[PDB]
Formats: sequence, structure tokens, C-alpha cells
Amino acid sequence: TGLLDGKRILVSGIITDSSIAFHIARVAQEQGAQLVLTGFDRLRLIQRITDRLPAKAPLLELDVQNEEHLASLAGRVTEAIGAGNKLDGVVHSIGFMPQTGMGNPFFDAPYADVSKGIHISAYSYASMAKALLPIMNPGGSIVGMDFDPSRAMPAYNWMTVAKSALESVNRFVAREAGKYGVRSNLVAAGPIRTLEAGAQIQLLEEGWDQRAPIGWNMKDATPVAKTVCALLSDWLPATTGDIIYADGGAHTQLL
Amino acid sequence: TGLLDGKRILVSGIITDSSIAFHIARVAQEQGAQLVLTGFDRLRLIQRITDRLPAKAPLLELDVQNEEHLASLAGRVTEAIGAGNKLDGVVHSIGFMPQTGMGINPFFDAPYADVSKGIHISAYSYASMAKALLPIMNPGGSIVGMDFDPSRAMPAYNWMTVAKSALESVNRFVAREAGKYGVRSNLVAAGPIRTAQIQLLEEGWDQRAPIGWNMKDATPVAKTVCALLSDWLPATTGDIIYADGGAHTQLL
Amino acid sequence: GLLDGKRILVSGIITDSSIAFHIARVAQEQGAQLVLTGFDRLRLIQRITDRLPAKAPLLELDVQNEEHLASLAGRVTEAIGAGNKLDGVVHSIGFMPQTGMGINPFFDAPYADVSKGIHISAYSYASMAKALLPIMNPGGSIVGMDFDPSRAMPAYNWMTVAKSALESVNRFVAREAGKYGVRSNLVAAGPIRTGALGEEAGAQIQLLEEGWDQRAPIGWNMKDATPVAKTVCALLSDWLPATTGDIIYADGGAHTQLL
Amino acid sequence: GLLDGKRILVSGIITDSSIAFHIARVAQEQGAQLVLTGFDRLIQRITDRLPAKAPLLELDVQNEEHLASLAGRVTEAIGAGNKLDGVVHSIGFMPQTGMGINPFFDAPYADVSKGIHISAYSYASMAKALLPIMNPGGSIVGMDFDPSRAMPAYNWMTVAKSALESVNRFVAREAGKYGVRSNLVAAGPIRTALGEEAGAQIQLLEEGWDQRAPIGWNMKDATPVAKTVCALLSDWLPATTGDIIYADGGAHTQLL
Ligand SMILES: NC(=O)c1ccc[n+]([C@@H]2O[C@H](COP(=O)([O-])OP(=O)(O)OC[C@H]3O[C@@H](n4cnc5c(N)ncnc54)[C@H](O)[C@@H]3O)[C@@H](O)[C@H]2O)c1
Ligand SMILES: NC(=O)c1ccc[n+]([C@@H]2O[C@H](COP(=O)([O-])OP(=O)(O)OC[C@H]3O[C@@H](n4cnc5c(N)ncnc54)[C@H](O)[C@@H]3O)[C@@H](O)[C@H]2O)c1
Ligand SMILES: NC(=O)c1ccc[n+]([C@@H]2O[C@H](COP(=O)([O-])OP(=O)(O)OC[C@H]3O[C@@H](n4cnc5c(N)ncnc54)[C@H](O)[C@@H]3O)[C@@H](O)[C@H]2O)c1
Ligand SMILES: NC(=O)c1ccc[n+]([C@@H]2O[C@H](COP(=O)([O-])OP(=O)(O)OC[C@H]3O[C@@H](n4cnc5c(N)ncnc54)[C@H](O)[C@@H]3O)[C@@H](O)[C@H]2O)c1
Ligand SMILES: CC(=O)NCc1ccc(-n2nc(C(N)=O)c(Oc3ccc(Cl)cc3)cc2=O)cc1
Ligand SMILES: CC(=O)NCc1ccc(-n2nc(C(N)=O)c(Oc3ccc(Cl)cc3)cc2=O)cc1
Ligand SMILES: CC(=O)NCc1ccc(-n2nc(C(N)=O)c(Oc3ccc(Cl)cc3)cc2=O)cc1
Ligand SMILES: CC(=O)NCc1ccc(-n2nc(C(N)=O)c(Oc3ccc(Cl)cc3)cc2=O)cc1
Ligand SMILES: [Mg+2]
Ligand SMILES: [Mg+2]
Repeated sequence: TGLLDGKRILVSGIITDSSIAFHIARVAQEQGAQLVLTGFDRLRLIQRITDRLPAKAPLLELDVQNEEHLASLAGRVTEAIGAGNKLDGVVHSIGFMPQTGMGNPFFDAPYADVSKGIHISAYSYASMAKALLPIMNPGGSIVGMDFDPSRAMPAYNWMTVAKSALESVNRFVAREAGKYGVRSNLVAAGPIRTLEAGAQIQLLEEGWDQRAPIGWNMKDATPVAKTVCALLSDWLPATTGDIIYADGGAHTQLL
Repeated sequence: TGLLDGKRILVSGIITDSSIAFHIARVAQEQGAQLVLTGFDRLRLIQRITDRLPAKAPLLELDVQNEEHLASLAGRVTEAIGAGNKLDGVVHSIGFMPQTGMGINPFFDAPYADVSKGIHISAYSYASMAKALLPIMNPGGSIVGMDFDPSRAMPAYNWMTVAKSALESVNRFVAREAGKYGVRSNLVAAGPIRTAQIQLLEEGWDQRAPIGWNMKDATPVAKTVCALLSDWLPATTGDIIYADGGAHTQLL
Repeated sequence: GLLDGKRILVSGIITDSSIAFHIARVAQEQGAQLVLTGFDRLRLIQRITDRLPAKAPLLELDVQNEEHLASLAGRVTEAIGAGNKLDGVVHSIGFMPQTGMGINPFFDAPYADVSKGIHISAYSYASMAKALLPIMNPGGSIVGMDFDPSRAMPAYNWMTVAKSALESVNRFVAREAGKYGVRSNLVAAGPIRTGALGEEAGAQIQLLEEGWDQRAPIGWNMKDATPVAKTVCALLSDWLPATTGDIIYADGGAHTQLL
Repeated sequence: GLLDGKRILVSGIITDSSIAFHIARVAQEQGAQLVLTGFDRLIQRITDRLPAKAPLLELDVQNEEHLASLAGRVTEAIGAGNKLDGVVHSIGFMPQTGMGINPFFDAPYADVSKGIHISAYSYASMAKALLPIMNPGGSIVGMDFDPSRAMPAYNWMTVAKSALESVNRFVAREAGKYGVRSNLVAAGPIRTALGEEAGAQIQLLEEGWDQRAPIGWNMKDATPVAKTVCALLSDWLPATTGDIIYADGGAHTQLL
């Protein structure tokens, strides 16, 4: 008797057992969801990781920059869940920005690197929704991972720009998803240890737990995974094109 | 096997069976919560309304402008739930603005005594209720208030919109205090619910909402409040969850 | 000058460190003809306004006094001359008792104190606009002083709530002011100095100030009201003609940076 | 004049209806000395309509060689020993697959990427190239529109503006090191073939704007926008950076 009992949910973005998507997948399975997982590039390695989840789940290859992968995705998911069955949820937990656009001066990132980062981190949220909406049930839910990019910060540079673009994409995806009776939302998380940039990240994370009224544990992805599962559930049925902040309330406090 | 099984939750704001608080109370009981209800002034009238709920719940008097009611509130709740027991949730679904400050009356013609009363009941009372009830709340607890998006001005709602802007700010400070108790504080910003300026506001809502908006149905709002009362949004505080069909995310 | 020939009312001078004193000074240097309003200590205020570069009539205005508001337009008209109207209005008024802003716990502020603070700090922006819009020229401008209340912070407590209410009042005043061809905007300033709190609150406030200069990409000088006064004068001018119901941030860009 | 003696670079003139043409005109009326940049294949015939002579330099923001030589070419135009006091970015582009009648999901990434390169990334490119030749107290201004809420038709151009707002906040961090401000002006729609359906959607967007704006909005008039940009280029908003000034008649502050 789980929060997601009988729901068929696709979860992308597992690379390690520290990945936010690994925790989202774990909590969803504990809550009765039947999963379909998608992995990028290191498929043999991802299968070794996903074996650590509480239940077996089919693993499909998905490189969001690969148009052929996107074109075959719905068909491959239908084969995995059975003809006549559709998805109730989709989790986008994919992000990438080359080291020139993260960590290196903001002005020194070449556009080919920024473009690749925006493709994977923002445009792919629209790509995945385009591919999967035709195989989603009414009352369904699409959830993506974000971080608050409303204010600039050290080091995250072009990845912050990519998140600003992702929040805008999310609002357009909601217009399309609504036609199917599906919601589209992002979860803006606090910093999670998933694996002078070092001094910047340290100062960011320190200021986090201090600014958060309920505190913030950077080593624990469970509160974020639970928030994603709340959006996948039937309990936020009138929320779409929106952002839910799972950050300990830090974005609501100046100091 | 409900979302709020074994949770003790206080729900204020029931006046009719169309009140948002009535639907929040109904959904919370369906989800296994044990409720304590608070009402204002017409307690006999409110008691008859609460008989329509699926389960019996004690009804306590609470006029948020009455300091004596606030001073005795925790003691009265403790008598209702039993000594040694604490609340897991609190729902503030209280609002009021006199006709001079909300409606057809020019924005400039509302006297301050009316605006002040409206702000007292609609915004300051969210702090008053948290002050009174935080000493009797469990860690992991949740305080939820009802709001509407006041980030842009609109016809008619005038000073009530100002009171909601003040309420959003109050919620952010209540979160700082509530965090000391391991308690979250959040608001649910709802679309218009039936509980021709208002008709035009509603039409534009269902049009802007990507998933549409049914003004006659408080259930999606009640479900959202229950999601915040649950253990499923444990890292959200001082925040606003929009149960408005996504209308605030679309220009047109 | 930027404000050559403009008739502008400026409220909120109490000392020569008041933001309104600097706004009045910059406005006069820019050719504006002022009318000043003061509260309670009129003899004291008169001595302060003698430190401004030009003489300006001083009118009494307690924003909690309805008789003062009812007679304001008539008293301004007598000061500027019959047939003349105001081109600008500056609201630089704020008040919150020590129970609502300072060391006192957020929960311990009684409503009579919060209500007085909201009356003076937020509601009076609407009161002043109601009183003065009938004597304002098309192309006119109303400007109020604010601080960013979108996130909670230590100590400012109910004054932060009052500023959240003021931002909302500003959006409604813009709807009314537009009927007269008049703009309404707020300037959100960084902290300006315009042991007493004890070691604990004193350290919290010091961190708030230091953090501001650190976050501001162009820095922030807490001793200097001039960049704020210049911003208010930009809004009083004809150079932001399509901005209304809005907030302009004169804070060194601090609100645009997380750290 | 508001900009007496200031040396200001203005990019983005293509026609005499371009917002940059009006910004350039108002800047010259206010005493500025301009350097203009353009990219097309005869902009000089258009820039000749301005009240004063101004050197015109070629700048394709997707061209790394043009960006690498820009500061040197500007220095040659304004004279050795002189620096810029202002920079105006009034450049935007989104192919018809990403903005217009095309479904949001049907825009291919190569088209969106080109749109983002020109409309958002180039704001950082121009600041990188010109900050080394800017005076303290200088100002960089870019053109934007409010992308906080989704809307019909503008689709990927709205996404590009969301990215541009974020870029501006990072440019402000870099510009601050030089004592230079970086801000955007978010304008309402300006009139600078779609069919009945999209034509009606755009008409509703326009009508809605003038009705929401407490002071109204004249879509045929770029002058209020040009004036706002000149206010940011001036010394009168000295403590504003990484920010957005709305020259939209106050429409963004009103729901209805
Ligand atoms: N870790 C945090 O602090 C944090 C905070 C907020 C948001 N987020 C976001 O959460 C998401 C997941 O991050 P994480 O911390 O779990 O890191 P992670 O490295 O474990 O996950 C990123 C995932 O993106 C995948 N990916 C990269 N390129 C891809 C491509 N072309 N096609 C498909 N998948 C691709 C990787 O394989 C990986 O599984 C990201 O969007 C990230 O920005 C993370
Ligand atoms: N109805 C909507 O469209 C809508 C939309 C968004 C938010 N809200 C908010 O939700 C809340 C509930 O509103 P509703 O629509 O259920 O209307 P309602 O009239 O049914 O409920 C308002 C409640 O406030 C109570 N109240 C008034 N004065 C009080 C006092 N002195 N002490 C204690 N309680 C007092 C009333 O008794 C009543 O129960 C309000 O804050 C309202 O602003 C309503
Ligand atoms: N750091 C700062 O100082 C700071 C930052 C941002 C915004 N502001 C705001 O700027 C404004 C002016 O503040 P200041 O720093 O110049 O302080 P101040 O103490 O010099 O000015 C406040 C003014 O309000 C007046 N006032 C109070 N009660 C009044 C009443 N009933 N009727 C009429 N006037 C009344 C006072 O007489 C005084 O002139 C306030 O709104 C304040 O919140 C200040
Ligand atoms: N017109 C409006 O309603 C409106 C509203 C808000 C904001 N804006 C923005 O204002 C800016 C100017 O637009 P406009 O309406 O004046 O239209 P425009 O077509 O006159 O200006 C766009 C300019 O971008 C230039 N450009 C395109 N690709 C370029 C490249 N590779 N290198 C250099 N320059 C390049 C074009 O040559 C042209 O000068 C754009 O950023 C636009 O999004 C326009
Ligand atoms: C190479 C690459 O791009 N890897 C994927 C990846 C990219 C970025 C992140 N990421 N990390 C962190 C972090 N913990 O430092 C991160 O922390 C935050 C940064 C800023 C905010 Cl506001 C909140 C959290 C965000 C984020 O997206 C996580 C994984
Ligand atoms: C007289 C009085 O104050 N009664 C209590 C009360 C006060 C205000 C509301 N209220 N009603 C409505 C409505 N549907 O008309 C209302 O609708 C909205 C108004 C604006 C927005 Cl942004 C969203 C919803 C808000 C609100 O608070 C409901 C009840
Ligand atoms: C007793 C009283 O109400 N006096 C009037 C008055 C009230 C408040 C302020 N005020 N002071 C300060 C300060 N300490 O620098 C102040 O600093 C800031 C606080 C927060 C922010 Cl976000 C920005 C600035 C704000 C403010 O309104 C100034 C004057
Ligand atoms: C072909 C091409 O990309 N030309 C450059 C260009 C790109 C976009 C625009 N542009 N046009 C308009 C318009 N008036 O239709 C425009 O209108 C608005 C759209 C949305 C908002 Cl919120 C405000 C204004 C924005 C914009 O950027 C103008 C020029
Ligand atoms: Mg700094
Ligand atoms: Mg209008």
C-alpha cells in the first residue's frame, strides 16, 4: 500500500548509487511503482548499479543527443511495459556541462561546449516529453531536476544558464503535456554530494544548511527523492509548469 | 492505509460545506488523520456543518483577533487530543477583508481601520496561530496556510491582495521559527473556488491553466494541502505551492 | 538639470542622514522646485532643510492623521501657486516599533504595534497618492522607498512584512495613477547607515551589511545614500517613461547574486 | 545632454525600425559619440539616417575572428587613448522552426542552438571583447522581454530570453571588476503573413498588453524603450547591475 501503487514510471539519469535518480528509483519502488530505467553510454556499469535497487527493472539505452534513440524510445518502452500499457510518470534526472562551462572563467567557455551542455541539460527535457507524451496516461506526471538559477553564483556559471533555460522549457512542456492530461514540473534541489571551484562549492553548501530553516543534509538525497515521488503521485493534481523547492527552505531566506 | 494515518491535525476556517477548510478536513479524514477543528463566532452553525464530515472531530472556538482565545488555544487542543499527545499538522484557512477593501469599492476609499482588521485576520493571524501551536507540535510537523498569488495586481481583490502579499512574507518568518521545532511552514496558492470582474478572472484562469481549472471543485486544493501535511515534501519550508492548474506560469 | 522646472513633493526628512534629505538635495541640484513635508518635529526639520542647497516650503504631514491628508492638496497648491501642479511625489516614510523590528522575537510583536507600522510604512503610500493625484500633471511620477522583502532575514521581521505589503500597494497605486498619466514605482535600496542592539543581534546585522558589499558585483557603500537618491531622481525624470507598478533596485546588484 | 561626451557602441541596427536605431538616435540627441556594429549581406544606408556620423564596424557574433579583433577595431574608430563608456546589445535571432507557428516540439536543436548563440551567449561574447576597453562607471545594456511565463508562438525565443537573463547576471559579476554595470531592458511588443490562427494569437498578446499596462502601451512607438536604455547608459542608475528594467507600460505588474 504505497504512494505510487500500480504506477508505471520511467526514470532516467542513474549513473552511480549516489545519483539522485538512483534514490528516486529506490523510493518509487518502495512505494509500489513499476519502473523502466534509461541509461547513457556506460550501460554494463549502469546495470551493475541498478542491480542494487530493491526490484528488477528493464534498462533501456538513451543518449538524449541521439535522434535515433529518441525516435525509438516510445516503442522500446512499450515493449518493456507491454502493449496496451502506458506510463504514468517520467523522471528527467539528466544534466551535463563541460568543465569549460563549470568549475574556468565564465568568458572562456566556447559555444560548442555551452551548446552541448544546454542540449543535454535543458532541450532534452522537451525531447523526452515529445517522445513519451504519446505513451502517457491522463493524470500522468513529468518531473525534471533543477536548481534555483534566479541569482548568479560562483563556479556553476553556464550550468546555471542551462537551468534558467530548463525552467523556461518546463513552462512550455506544461502547455503540451496539458493536452494529454499530464503535469510537467521541476524539483529545485539543494546541493547533494553525488560526485577556485572547490572553495566556491564549500562556501555554497555551508551557506545552505545555515540558510535552510529546517536544515540541509548534503549527503542525503532521500528528501529530494520523496519530493519527486510526491509530484509523481496523485497528491499535487493541480500543479503544472511549476517548480517545487526541495532545498530546506534556503531559497526563502537571505541569511 | 492513508496518506495521513495516525496524524493529529488542527483545521481552522470551516464556515460552510463549500469552505476550502471543509474539503481539506474531509480529504484529511479520508486519509486517516485525526482532526481538531476551530471555528469563529457562529459555533453552533459550524458544529452542524462539521456533522457533514465523515468522522467526528472536536470543535474549538477561535477568533484570531481575541488574545485570550490564542492564549488558551494550546491547552484547549491538548484537552481535545489528550495529555501527552501533540499535533502533527495545522491548517490556517482564515481570511477576511471588509467590503470597503475588497469588491467594487475604489481601492483609495478603504479606511485604515478596515484594512487593519483584514490584515490582522488574513496575515498576522498566521504568525499568531504558529506562536500558539508550535509548543504543542511534533518534529516533522507541518503548518499550511491558504493563499492566492498576489505578485501582480488585479481588479476588485484590492486590499485582500495586499493582505496576501503580507501573508507570504509572514510565512517566510514563521518558517524560521517553526524550523527550531523541526516543523515546516508553507502556503498553498489556489486558483479561484466558488465558496462580472470575478467571472472574468475565473474565465481567464481556466484558459491560462495548461491542465484547466474547475472553479466549482476544491478537491485538488484540499489534496495539495494534504500533500504538504504528509511526510512527502520534507525539505520544503517558507514556501508557496501553487494549486492553480499552472495558470500563474502562463501569460496567455 | 535632469529635473529642470519640475515641481516635486518630498516627504520623510527627519535628519540630514535621511534618504529623503539626499533625494531632496539631488533633486534641487538637478533644477527641481520642491515642497517638503515633515512629521511632528517641524522646528527641528526646518533647521535640517536649511542645510539643503535651496529654500523650500515645509508642510506638516502626519500620515496617520486624516485631517492632514484631507487638507494636503490645498496646502500644496497654496505653496506652489494656484494653477500649478506637481510633477513628482516622493514617499520616504517608514516606521516599525522596536517590538516589530530589532531584537524582539518575531512572535512577540503585538498587533497594535505591527498595525501602526503597516499604516505608516505601506498604507500611507496609497493615502499620499489619493491626496496628491488630483494635483499631479500627466507624465508625473510617484516614488516610494522599499527594500527587497522577497526573502526573510534576521531582525527586520515585521518591517519586512510591511515592505511586502508596500510592494503590493505600489502595484494598485499604479492602476489608479495611470488614469492621470502618472507612474508609481518603488526604489529597493541596500542598507544605509541613516553596540545598542547587544553582541548577538549586532553580529547578525553586521553580517547582513558585509554580505551586501560581498554580493554586489559593483560593491555597496552603506555610508552613502547618493546612489539611491540618484535612482529616485531617474524615476522622477522623463527617462523611464514606460515603467510603472514596478521596483528598481539600487542595491549594487546584491539581489541578483546568491553569493 | 544625458550622455554628453560618452562613447557608446550600439549593435543591432538592420532597419530604421530596429530598436537599436531608436536607441542610437536618442543617444546622439543626448550628446553621445557612437560606434555602430552590424551584420548583413547595406546597413550604412540605414546608419546614414541617424542625426550624426558614426563609424560602422562589421560584427557577426557567431564569428570568433570578428570578436577577437573587435576591441582593436573599436579603438581605431574612437582614437588611441580613448575607451567606451557604454555598450548596447540589441541582437536577437530565432529560426521560424523555433518561433512562430511551428509546434514547440518540432524545433530541431541545431536551429534552437543557433538562436541561443546569437540571442543569449553573444551577450557574454560582446562583454568579453569590450570590457577591456571600457571606462569605470561604464554600462552594458541588452534587450530582453519578460520570459518568466510561457506564451503562444515565441516558444524557443522565450527560452533564449530566459537564458539571456541568466547570462546578464553572470556578465554583471565580470563587469563589476571593471566598475561597469550590466543590465537588460525588458520591453513590451514593438512593431519593428502568419495566417488567421497565429495572427489572432499575436493580436490578443498586443491588445492584452495595452489593457494590462496602467499607462497603456503603444506598440508603434520604440522611443520609450530607447529612452529607458539611455537612462541605463547614463550616470543616473549607478547602483543597478545584473538587473532587468521593464519598459513595458507596467504590464508585467498586472494580472488583468
Ligand atoms: N547533485 C546536486 O547537487 C544537484 C542539485 C540540484 C539539481 N541537480 C540535477 O539533478 C540531475 C542529476 O544530477 P546528479 O547530481 O544525480 O548527477 P549524476 O551525475 O549522477 O546524474 C547526471 C546524469 O545525466 C546523465 N547524462 C549526461 N549526458 C547524458 C546524455 N547525453 N543522455 C542521457 N543522459 C545523460 C548521466 O549519465 C547521469 O546519469 C542533473 O540535472 C543535476 O543538474 C543536482
Ligand atoms: N475561495 C477562493 O477562491 C480562494 C482562493 C485562494 C485562497 N483562498 C483563501 O482560502 C482561505 C479560506 O477561504 P474560503 O474560500 O474557504 O472562504 P470561507 O469564507 O469559507 O473561509 C474563510 C474563513 O475565515 C474565517 N474567519 C474570519 N474571521 C475570522 C476570525 N476573526 N477568526 C478566525 N477565523 C476567521 C471565517 O469564519 C471562515 O471560516 C482564505 O484565506 C482565502 O483568502 C480562497
Ligand atoms: N538602510 C536604510 O536606511 C533603508 C533601506 C531601504 C529602504 N529604506 C526606507 O527608506 C525610507 C526612509 O528611511 P530612512 O532610512 O531615511 O530613515 P528616516 O528615519 O530618516 O526616515 C523615516 C521618515 O519617516 C517619517 N515618518 C514616520 N512616521 C511618520 C508619520 N506618521 N507621518 C509622516 N512621516 C512619518 C519620519 O519622520 C522620517 O522622516 C523608509 O521607508 C525606509 O524603510 C531605508
Ligand atoms: N520588437 C519587439 O517587440 C521586441 C520586444 C522586446 C525585446 N526585443 C529584442 O530587441 C532586440 C532587437 O530586436 P528588434 O525588434 O529591433 O529587431 P531587429 O530585427 O531590427 O534587430 C535584430 C538585430 O539582430 C541582428 N543580428 C542577428 N544575427 C546577428 C549576428 N549573427 N551577429 C550580429 N547581429 C546579428 C540583426 O542584424 C538585427 O540588427 C532583440 O534582441 C529582440 O528580441 C524586441
Ligand atoms: C559533469 C556534469 O555536468 N555532471 C552532472 C552534474 C552537473 C551538476 C550537478 N550539480 N551539482 C551540484 C553540487 N552538489 O555541487 C549542484 O549544487 C547546487 C548548485 C546551486 C544551487 Cl542554487 C543548488 C545546488 C547543482 C548541480 O546541478 C550535478 C551533476
Ligand atoms: C468577505 C470575506 O473576506 N470572505 C472570506 C473570503 C475572502 C476572499 C476569498 N477569495 N475569493 C476568491 C474568489 N474565488 O472570488 C479568490 O479568488 C482569487 C483571486 C485572485 C487570485 Cl490570484 C486567485 C484566486 C481569492 C480569495 O481569497 C474567499 C473568501
Ligand atoms: C524606527 C523606524 O521605523 N525608523 C525608520 C526606519 C525604519 C527602517 C529603516 N531601515 N533600516 C535599515 C538599516 N538598518 O540599514 C534597512 O536595511 C536593510 C534591511 C534589509 C534589506 Cl533587504 C535592505 C536594507 C532597511 C530599512 O528599512 C530605516 C528607517
Ligand atoms: C527573425 C528574427 O529572429 N528577428 C529578430 C527578432 C526576434 C524577436 C523579436 N521580438 N518580436 C516581438 C514582437 N513584437 O512580435 C516581441 O514581442 C514580445 C513577445 C513577448 C513578450 Cl513577453 C514581450 C514582447 C519580442 C521579440 O523578441 C524581434 C526581432
Ligand atoms: Mg562585491
Ligand atoms: Mg491599460
